[PDB]
Amino acid sequence: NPYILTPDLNGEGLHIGIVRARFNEEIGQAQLQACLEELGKLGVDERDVMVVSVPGALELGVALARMAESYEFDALIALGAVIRGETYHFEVVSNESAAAISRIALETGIPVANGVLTVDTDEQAQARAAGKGADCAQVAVEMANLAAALE
Amino acid sequence: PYILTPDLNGEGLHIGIVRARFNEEIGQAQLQACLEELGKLGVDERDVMVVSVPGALELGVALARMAESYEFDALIALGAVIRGETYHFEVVSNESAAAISRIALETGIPVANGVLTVDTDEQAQARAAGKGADCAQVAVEMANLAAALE
Amino acid sequence: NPYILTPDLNGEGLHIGIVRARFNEEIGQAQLQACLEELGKLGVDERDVMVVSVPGALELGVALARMAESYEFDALIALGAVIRGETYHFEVVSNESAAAISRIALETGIPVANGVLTVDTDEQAQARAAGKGADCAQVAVEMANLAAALEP
Amino acid sequence: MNPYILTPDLNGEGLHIGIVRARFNEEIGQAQLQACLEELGKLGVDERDVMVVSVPGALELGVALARMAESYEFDALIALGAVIRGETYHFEVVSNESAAAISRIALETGIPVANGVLTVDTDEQAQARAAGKGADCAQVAVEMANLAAALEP
Amino acid sequence: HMNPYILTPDLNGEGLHIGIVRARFNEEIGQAQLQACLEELGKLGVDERDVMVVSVPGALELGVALARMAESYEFDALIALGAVIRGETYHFEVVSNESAAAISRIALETGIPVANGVLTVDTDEQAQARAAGKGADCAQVAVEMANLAAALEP
Ligand SMILES: [Cl-]
Ligand SMILES: [Cl-]
Ligand SMILES: [Cl-]
Ligand SMILES: [Cl-]
Ligand SMILES: [Cl-]
Ligand SMILES: [Cl-]
Repeated sequence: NPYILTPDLNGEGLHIGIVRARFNEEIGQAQLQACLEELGKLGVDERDVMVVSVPGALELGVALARMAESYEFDALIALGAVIRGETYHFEVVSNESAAAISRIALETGIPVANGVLTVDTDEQAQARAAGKGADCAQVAVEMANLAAALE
Repeated sequence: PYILTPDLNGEGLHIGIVRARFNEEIGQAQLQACLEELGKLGVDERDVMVVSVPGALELGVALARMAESYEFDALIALGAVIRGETYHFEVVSNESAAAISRIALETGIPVANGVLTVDTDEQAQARAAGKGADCAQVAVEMANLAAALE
Repeated sequence: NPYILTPDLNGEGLHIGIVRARFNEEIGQAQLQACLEELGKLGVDERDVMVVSVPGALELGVALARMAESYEFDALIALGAVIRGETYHFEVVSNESAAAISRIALETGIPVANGVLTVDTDEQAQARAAGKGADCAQVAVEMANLAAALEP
Repeated sequence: MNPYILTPDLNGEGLHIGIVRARFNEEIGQAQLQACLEELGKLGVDERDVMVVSVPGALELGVALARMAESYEFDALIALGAVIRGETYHFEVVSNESAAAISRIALETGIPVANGVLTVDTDEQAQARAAGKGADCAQVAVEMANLAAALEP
Repeated sequence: HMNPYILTPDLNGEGLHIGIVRARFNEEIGQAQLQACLEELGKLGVDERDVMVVSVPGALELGVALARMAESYEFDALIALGAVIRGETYHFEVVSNESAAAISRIALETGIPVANGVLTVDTDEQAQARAAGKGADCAQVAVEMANLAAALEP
């Protein structure tokens, strides 16, 4: 019987930062609403959440990095959609955006929820946008509280 | 040629566990097999900590904070990445493994990679218990191997 | 209604650095013309923009890095085209050039627009050159302003 | 042109070599190591200057080589083992990460690390390459250890 | 319109110090590259007394050599030569990826341009067709980029 930390989905008093990659506009918009309502449903106050926008997923890294450095946020959320087109640009954007999100969380200690879809079709992104947005709100809240522990 | 001999001895070691809950049943089977093997090696139930994160992408931040505290001789990563419909499988598989590798290299804390990267739920089920036990065997040996080399 | 920062596409007073990988020259030149024209439309002064060129995408990293380190530029732009040929060289050039662009922006804090095409055919590069050049101007301007809001 | 051309130096005399062996695929690793030590001695390395360690798998090579490199007790390091494709993407994960760690350690500490980890599709391919790969890693470690010493001061 | 400052390429090797590392595996290919590379370097004005040439067994060993040479800051630019030719195993992908990543990483961290002259092809026949051209190209890249770094050092 080992000491088992229980997940804490209690947004009360957490400061959450959100960055939305706008490309595939309709997809990003659906994610954000599902994310914000779940944040409020989880206990996050509208006054403790900031939302910013970037043209595309490759620009997420520089934005999320600056917010992590401010240390004003307990956790961050990355939103957006990369939809396969005709070229190897899909694999590049998918790899680099995911790696940057991963790297920021590791070096600054600020959890970053990876809500960036990497899909083949608009239909796949539409089916996942709202659900993944809600999941990203849950991941940010739990991982922010998990970060406060272990400190 | 001096040949360091393997040392499989939990014996009072503090081992940290992070479990990605996605594909929950798989993670629980790994954790059950993992703790059982840890005790079989001599790790005290009060000296091993277990933490949970939603998915494999959240392992990096959890394992990282635990490693920096230097409270643990070795770490264990558990969870399962099962191929679905999208390139998300390759992303989660690559980044989760890269973080586990990176935390071990930079911090000196060995991290057993118990994250399955499989194509089907059936493959994860066939391997869950075996890989959980192996991560206990790797975590114990690598914690001890660090001491002979520190 | 959470505080929602709105995009700022106002180039006025911004200093932009541009690095153009010349291999597949016609594509790089089309991107540069579309990029500069869009920069001016956003309010960037022609006297505040520097343009340098390198033989290929693998040489972008070292040039962009020195420009970022000088901290003379609010944002940087990488232009060029990697077109699949006969060998794994395509995957190597595409991966490493993109990875360096990401790493420079992450570590120095200066946004770098990734305008390097990674395509299979010359026709694909031609169809995308002008749009990607102009898009890189919009990304550089917007992200330079976005960085300023978080700098203090 | 007649530029100065540094010539390879394959004179192990007095070199201290560290070895880390991934035990998974047992027969492959020892066949590599026996071939490796035999070639090291043929190159002039004394048996008293070589240390040998074992790890469960290739993914644990990185942390072990890292502790040895940080000590700066070794002129060059060698990583041995075999990754044989099975049924899952695990083959690519182990192959990529283990090689990347070997690469990163050599760059950051300046201590060359010979990459002796095979990445093959079948046991038969691993067997065909095991013996040659042990010897090749000895020639790489000795030569690259001396090349670091030249470029040193 | 927009007529910004356009720094123009400088292909004048005169007074540049170039370091070269040649991965010997596939000997004939690497040597064909080196001769084409030295011949082009001299054509650009680089003195044979300002060029150093070193050797490594393979591309996986390029990184550690190039890194030590770059740290000395005795060289205005570096060149990596060699060939990785696909065989029977995933070793081709590993060697191609890691050697290229190290070459890229050294240029970023030290500021010393490193020309990637490592071919990554499927057949010896492709390597033969490219050896001389890439050797000459790495001479032009090293010279031009050495001068471009100097223009940005101020
Ligand atoms: Cl950072
Ligand atoms: Cl807009
Ligand atoms: Cl940098
Ligand atoms: Cl290190
Ligand atoms: Cl030219
Ligand atoms: Cl370095």
